[PDB]
Amino acid sequence: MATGQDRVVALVDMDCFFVQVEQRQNPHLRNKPCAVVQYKSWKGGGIIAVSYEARAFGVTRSMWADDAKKLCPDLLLAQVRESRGKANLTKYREASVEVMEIMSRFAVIERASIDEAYVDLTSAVQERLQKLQGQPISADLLPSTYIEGLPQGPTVQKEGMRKQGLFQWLDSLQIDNLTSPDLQLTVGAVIVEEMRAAIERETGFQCSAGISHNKVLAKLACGLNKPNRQTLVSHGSVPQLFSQMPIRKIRSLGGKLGASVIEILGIEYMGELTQFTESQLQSHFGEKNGSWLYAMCRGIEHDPVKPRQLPKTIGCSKNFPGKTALATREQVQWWLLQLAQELEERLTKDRNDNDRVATQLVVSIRVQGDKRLSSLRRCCALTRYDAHKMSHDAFTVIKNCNTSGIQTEWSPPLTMLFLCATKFSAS
DNA sequence: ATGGTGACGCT
DNA sequence: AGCGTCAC
Ligand SMILES: Nc1ccn([C@H]2C[C@H](O)[C@@H](COP(=O)(O)NP(=O)(O)OP(=O)(O)O)O2)c(=O)n1
Ligand SMILES: [Mg+2]
Ligand SMILES: [Mg+2]
Repeated sequence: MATGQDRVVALVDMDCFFVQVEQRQNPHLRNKPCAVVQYKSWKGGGIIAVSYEARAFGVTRSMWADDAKKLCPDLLLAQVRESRGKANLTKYREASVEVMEIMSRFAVIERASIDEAYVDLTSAVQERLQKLQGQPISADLLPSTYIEGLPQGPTVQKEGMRKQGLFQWLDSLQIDNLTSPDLQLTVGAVIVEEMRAAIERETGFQCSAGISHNKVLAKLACGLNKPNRQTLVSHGSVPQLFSQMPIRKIRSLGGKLGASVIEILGIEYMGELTQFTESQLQSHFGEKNGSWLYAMCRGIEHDPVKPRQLPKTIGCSKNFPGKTALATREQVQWWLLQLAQELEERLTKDRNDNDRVATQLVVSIRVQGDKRLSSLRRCCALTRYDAHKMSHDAFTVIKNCNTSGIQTEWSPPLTMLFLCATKFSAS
């Protein structure tokens, strides 16, 4: 029976990423409790990234900076750039490109977010194992690697524990067998050490990584020993790891589906799923989800690392909460123009860098009283990278929504505007 | 009043 | 197409 051990997959995730971008730029922020904040005026601004020094004080994301300062009076802050009246993330996108380009030298990557990429190292491992004629794997090749589940069986400090586990792992390895999945993961980890060394050397940024046989285990592994460490999760480690792993920790189960798995089956931990037949899981959660859960709780997943380094959409949005909701046509048109101007600049850059053009413009709004992320979503043709045309067109496709008799007024007021370019073609 | 991103499934 | 879920 298939054991889901055919691939070597890593997930690299940058440590407190936006903070590291700002600390590289401003040495005064290095090795300090510090956070990145967006929009100073309302409660000191919203925190969106937090250094590990600040995390020790209890500072978190989705905290107002005024409140964070109560937990950490010496907290240092770096502000997100604002342009055309809104937060602008260009600096972090550019830093992301630095890291993605380095990772791409080692293998084809799947960009999973601004600061994460999956890597399929199956081929690189095969070639490295051949150049490694015999040759045991030294612990010195794995200086920041944790082996999840080890040490076990018959030191009081972290690094001591890490080494004992690594020693047990390496001592047990079957280096004479090049088809051994554990051996393949170990070689994968050596390559990821090299990848992470290159990222830090060439950018100054530290990161963590997971190495396993699929994306979900690699992602889970990555978080086990953050920051600045990497973790190998073998197929064998899965039963003990999952036996006390809350279901919500597994990627895609952190929301309503995960909550329904818990409620419907009356379980708490990922490993408890093994008790159910594939048909039983499909009966509760659908064919796709059921099959996925049945395999995943056994450490098996087939979701491929997709060869994609570039985002498939480029979007610009702004919210206008509470009393600031947009109530005039002048207002709506001004802000659509602001969004369209940012989008134009990003699109033009994208076309020069990446030899493609977007062909569809998606416009989304939220009206006051409405409670969803988006109220109304409409698309139209994107034929010209011109901000005035795009903003004019967006207005055209959303002017239907103005239920107001007076058309110089806007009702109900708008609490969100969103412009997104999609459907890219080669150019 | 976290805000501003982005991928992908469903019908 | 437009809506919803899930994630950083
Ligand atoms: N809700 C969120 C989550 C992340 N981000 C941004 C800021 C983060 O630095 C960056 C990466 O997100 P992240 O990986 O979830 N956390 P971060 O890299 O800051 O810390 P780690 O826990 O990964 O060390 O995306 C955001 O702007 N809004
Ligand atoms: Mg990160
Ligand atoms: Mg991340």
